[PDB]
Amino acid sequence: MKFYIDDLPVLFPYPKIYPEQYNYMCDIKKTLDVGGNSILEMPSGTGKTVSLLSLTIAYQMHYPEHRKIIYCSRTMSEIEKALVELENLMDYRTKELGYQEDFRGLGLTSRK
Amino acid sequence: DSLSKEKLLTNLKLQQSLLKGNKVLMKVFQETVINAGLPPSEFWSTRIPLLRAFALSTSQKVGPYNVLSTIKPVNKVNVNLSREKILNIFENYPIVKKAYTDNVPKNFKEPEFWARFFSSKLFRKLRGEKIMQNDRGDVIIDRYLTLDQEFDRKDDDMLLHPVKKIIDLDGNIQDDPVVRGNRPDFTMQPGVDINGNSDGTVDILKGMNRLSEKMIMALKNEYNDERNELKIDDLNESYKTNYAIIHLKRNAHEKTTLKVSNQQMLQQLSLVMDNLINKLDLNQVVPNNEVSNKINKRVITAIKINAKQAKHNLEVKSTLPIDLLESCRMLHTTCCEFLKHFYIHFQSGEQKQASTVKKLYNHLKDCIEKL
Amino acid sequence: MGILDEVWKHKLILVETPDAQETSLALETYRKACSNGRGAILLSVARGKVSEGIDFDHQYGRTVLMIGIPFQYTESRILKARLEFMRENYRIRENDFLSFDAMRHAAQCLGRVLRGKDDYGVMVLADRRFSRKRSQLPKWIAQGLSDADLNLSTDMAISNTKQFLRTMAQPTDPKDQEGVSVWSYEDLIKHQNSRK
Amino acid sequence: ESPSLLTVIIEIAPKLWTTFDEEGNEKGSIIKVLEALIVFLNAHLAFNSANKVAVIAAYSQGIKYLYPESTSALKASRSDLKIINSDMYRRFRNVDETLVEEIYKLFELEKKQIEQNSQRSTLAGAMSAGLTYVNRISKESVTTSLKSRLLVLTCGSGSSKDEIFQYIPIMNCIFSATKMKCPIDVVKIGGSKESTFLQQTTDATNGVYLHVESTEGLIQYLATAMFIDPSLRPIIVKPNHGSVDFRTSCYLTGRVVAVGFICSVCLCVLSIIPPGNKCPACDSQFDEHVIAKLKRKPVVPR
Amino acid sequence: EERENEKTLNDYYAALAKKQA
Amino acid sequence: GGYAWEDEIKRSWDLVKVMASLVASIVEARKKRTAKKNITPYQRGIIRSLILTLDCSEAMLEKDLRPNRHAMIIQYAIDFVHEFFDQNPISQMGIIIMRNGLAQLVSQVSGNPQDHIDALKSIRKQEPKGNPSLQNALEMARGLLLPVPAHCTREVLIVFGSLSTTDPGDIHQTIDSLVSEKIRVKVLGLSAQVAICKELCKATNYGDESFYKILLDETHLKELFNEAVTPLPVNKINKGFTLVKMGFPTRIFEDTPTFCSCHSKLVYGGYFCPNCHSKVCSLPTVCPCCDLMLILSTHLARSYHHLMPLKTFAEVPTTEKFRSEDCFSCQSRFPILKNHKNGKLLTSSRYRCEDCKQEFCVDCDVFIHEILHNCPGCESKPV
Ligand SMILES: [Zn+2]
Ligand SMILES: [Zn+2]
Ligand SMILES: [Zn+2]
Ligand SMILES: [Zn+2]
Ligand SMILES: [Zn+2]
Repeated sequence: MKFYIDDLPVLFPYPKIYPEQYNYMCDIKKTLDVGGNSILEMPSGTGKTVSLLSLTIAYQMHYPEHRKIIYCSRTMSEIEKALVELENLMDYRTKELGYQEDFRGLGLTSRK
Repeated sequence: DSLSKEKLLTNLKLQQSLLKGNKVLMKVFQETVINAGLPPSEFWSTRIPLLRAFALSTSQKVGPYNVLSTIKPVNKVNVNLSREKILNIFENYPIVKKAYTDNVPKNFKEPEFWARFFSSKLFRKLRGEKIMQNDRGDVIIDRYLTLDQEFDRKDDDMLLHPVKKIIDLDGNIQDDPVVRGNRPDFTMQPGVDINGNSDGTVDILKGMNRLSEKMIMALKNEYNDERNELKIDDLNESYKTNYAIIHLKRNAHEKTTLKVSNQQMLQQLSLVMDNLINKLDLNQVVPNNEVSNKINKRVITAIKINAKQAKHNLEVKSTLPIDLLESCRMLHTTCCEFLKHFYIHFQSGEQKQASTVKKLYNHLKDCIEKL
Repeated sequence: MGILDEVWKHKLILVETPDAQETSLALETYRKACSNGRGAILLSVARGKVSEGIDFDHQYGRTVLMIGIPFQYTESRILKARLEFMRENYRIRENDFLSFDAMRHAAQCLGRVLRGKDDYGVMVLADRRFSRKRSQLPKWIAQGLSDADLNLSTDMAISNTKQFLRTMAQPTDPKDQEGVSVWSYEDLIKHQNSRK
Repeated sequence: ESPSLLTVIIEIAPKLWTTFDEEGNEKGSIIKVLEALIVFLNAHLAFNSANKVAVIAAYSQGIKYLYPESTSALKASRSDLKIINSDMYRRFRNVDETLVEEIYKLFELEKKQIEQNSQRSTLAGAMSAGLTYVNRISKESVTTSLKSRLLVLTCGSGSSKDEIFQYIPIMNCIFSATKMKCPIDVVKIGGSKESTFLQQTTDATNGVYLHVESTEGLIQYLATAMFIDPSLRPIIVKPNHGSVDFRTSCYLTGRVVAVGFICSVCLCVLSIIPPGNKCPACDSQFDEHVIAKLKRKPVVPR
Repeated sequence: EERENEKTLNDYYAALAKKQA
Repeated sequence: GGYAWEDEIKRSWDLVKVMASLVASIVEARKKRTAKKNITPYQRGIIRSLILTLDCSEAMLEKDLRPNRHAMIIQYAIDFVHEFFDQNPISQMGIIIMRNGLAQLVSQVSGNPQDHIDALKSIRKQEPKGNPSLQNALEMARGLLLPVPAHCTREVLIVFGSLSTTDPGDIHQTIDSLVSEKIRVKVLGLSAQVAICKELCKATNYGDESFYKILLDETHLKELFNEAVTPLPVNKINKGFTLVKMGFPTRIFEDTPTFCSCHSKLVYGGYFCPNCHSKVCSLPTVCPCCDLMLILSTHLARSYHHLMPLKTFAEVPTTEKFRSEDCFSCQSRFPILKNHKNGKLLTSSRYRCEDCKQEFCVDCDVFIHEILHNCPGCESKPV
């Protein structure tokens, strides 16, 4: 679906959302507005990674600053999982908007 | 595959084994296929499900399991070794099969071979118990330890395949190749002896991991996914049932092989009204001694008919002697078999088998003459 | 002592090898066994390679069984030096930091069992000293942890596990989960209007 | 041995009884049927002290309970009319008086509403109501181990033919009566000898079917053939002659069905494959391959 | 008898094997 | 540092401290009625071929169910056989058990419930032991359902007692073969939810996850076995709509016994087939002489309520004007039903029908929707 947080349109790649996901997106957006460091403990099970990806991509594409995103995880499998969720999110965004916008999202690992 | 109808029809040995196993099929197979000349393919075409049941009764096998772990002793200790059990050792440990093949028809026999193997160190190492040097083992079987390690390396050769990046822990640790932090303390490495060599505790972990991988890989025989596996099924739409709905028309045709007026209907109704008001003489129900006789005659004829019908209704006893009884029973059995085959070939509606239809009609005429 | 003999009767045993290739094949075999229903147990270290990154959702999870608190070896020189640096730099105590590190490793082990609110699984912690560390758990795990389960024994923990699995093997009510645990677009709009 | 509930489903249709009176020489056969039923119900109440009687009349515009009367009328009332004499047994006499007063009220009501003519018979609904009453008394169980028995007094009179729409409710009544072990007896007072649906009802619910032509002497029929209490059903044979074949009617031709074809979806019965390659009752398109497999002719050499 | 009817099965199997032969 | 005895007494009598209960019951009753409101004439496959697969391994030796799992599953399966052949006469069924790592057939696929009753009684004596094999059970179920005609639906009901299965090979290949052969699998599990059974039910029922059932109590297990006898609603993509050629045999009456054509034994009565005039013993069975299905009109009519069901009776409003003081087909009183002092006619026991607008009591509401399948008001309505 597609909803609004303040003036920011957020495209969630699922027809349904969790209340923890929505309050999570609200806290991340107000942190991005104030401009400081935040510490967040989402419960596991809920879509923490997809909430991060959805809100941050929406913020980057809607706000005129167009800030880049550095997603740092602890494990190369988790970079893979975040990348897969990012493909799902951007495929949903392409399907909703009718076009594939100018977007570059890449994961980085070693030569091995 | 081998479960198809033509394979079950052409499988002569399986038909013969089911026929030996079954006893009531003697009295059907014996005088129809042999004495009466019915084709065996025609006989088994109607009994394909019985053939398939006897096929699947023996074709299926018990799945793999840690049979050496199920085997435990119970001074004298005794263990029970069935054929399916020792065959389970045979597939789950091919090294024991290689030990069987070159030893049991050449040098020494099965029970003393199994005693040597169960007293050897190879049984302990395959079971996963930690091997120590003070045990004797067995001199004949312990020479296969190096061969079993060679087979373990060979098993690791086709077990080792690249995995997905979701579970690629080697990629997870090689993501930083030049990381050179503190070496973790001795609780994080495998245990070591006094000389620093490995104590063999990791070897039994490798053995049980390889055992489980072998069990799972034995299931894999002739007998975009990352998006699906990371998708949250709870957040998606609930499943919508696509069951068909039917609307039935009740306008059926009427069954096929003096309209009274409202005025006379009201007249008859008012007649009933006054006849109910004036007097309802219940003593008028008594018949006039002739219609009651006719009614009782009709009722007792119906009772006699129903009593003769349902006086009598495991088969019931017969006035025939027993020899003629099974003679008539087997003749009726081949009657019904020939009739069934004739009707199947008659209603198949294929011109290519009209010769078989004619042969079955001649069989039916000979059956009539035999009756 | 023969415990694995009747472990093998129900589940296939897979152990986290220090070699990462063999650990990855063991993990793949574990997931395959969980998928096809043979039943599988994965014995891993709470501070090892499996405990980070790897998830156990739905059939791959269903039970996280913690042998003890994953405490680091306290007599190691580097850990004692780090603990002393914490003491005279950020006023973090010896036992407080040790419990924090061990309980966060336990928490990251417990958090791998869930993906989605339809997912379920028990988290059993087999040690005397978890009973005092209910407050050091994450907030959602502490909310799920009742006060009657702080000092459980093995048999009644087994009975509670059986009751839990039988209870959520049943289909949940869509009317019960319509607008309190997961929101639709109209539910989100109503919540936003109630907030403003 | 054990008391029983005798539920009489009587089909008092003015149209059918007027046609019966016009076919016969006598007039007012409703009175003869009603008084034979009254004596038969007195006989059933005389069989055992604790046994019970229910009567449901299926008239043109629905059904109505005859004994016992409606509880609204019980609360409102009592104008004891003198149709039945008061010197007889009182335990029969209240039953008989309630029955005849409800007969009078029903006839007065449909004399008031006589103008509306309906083609919809309510015999199946009345039998369903009788089965619900049987279930009600069995579940209440104020008298322990109560048996039950349905007696259907219908009339054909050679005017109304077989009704297709009644087939499903009568079949459902058969299944419910077989589940509750309640026999369904049918007395058909008319000219048409065969009534296939009620014949199947009796033969499947272990009842007695009796077709009669004259209303005179009906009490002997009722007291001889219809007086089988379900205590003595397995030891008393039934006079139900003319065994029914348990066949059905084709949907689009109407004839009795030999070896035939039914729809696999809505289970409608067709003696021929329907035109248009579509189910008539079900509106399902049928596969040309398998219906050609049906249309194949048998094989024989030249 | 079981011995003689198994002999008839053996004879029929031999006849069938001759039929393929 | 104390002991368990030196502390305070429990005071168990003191721990317990002591009208709207009709309201608290009727809100649950209304929730149950809401759960039954979803009524729709779904098309259901009447001619069924059911494979009852029963776990008979070491997991049925558990005494969590009285007296043990194997004995009461066999007894409940006997009751299920009787109910299934009562409500679905035309349908056929076979019985497979899971024992000692292999699937064992105990009765072939046939339309006679007495053979299945005898087979279940025979298996009731034997002692359950071994390791279950879902793949072997499904493979023999696929073999049994292979000669089933296309019009006849193919269903496998698995009463699974264990939590793990030991398979000789890949079970996903067997599940794919079941989906290709159009076999629908419903599993009544006993202990917990197994993912292979859930995925098998989902794949065989086209994404429907409601066909994997796990019991709660003995009453819920009985309710599951009672739910398993209704015909399954078919999916819209199925195009197997055909006529089935069958005849209605004639009940022969004879005072002389004759040889039956199905078992070759002396039987007095029987049914003559309309096509070939061969006699059969019981119905409904396929004719053993001309491969024609022989049923009765009652056998056809036992499923018309599954074809068109009765719409549920509506709870009457309390403030609505009441038409009658007594039931329609039952004429029992509707009482005052004052749940509390000012309740008045709250939650009146009348159940108005949607079509005829006739009120019914609770006993008639249950009876017309369960044992009967027709509305006396709807038939008393003179359309
Ligand atoms: Zn149809
Ligand atoms: Zn027979
Ligand atoms: Zn026939
Ligand atoms: Zn009622
Ligand atoms: Zn109605």
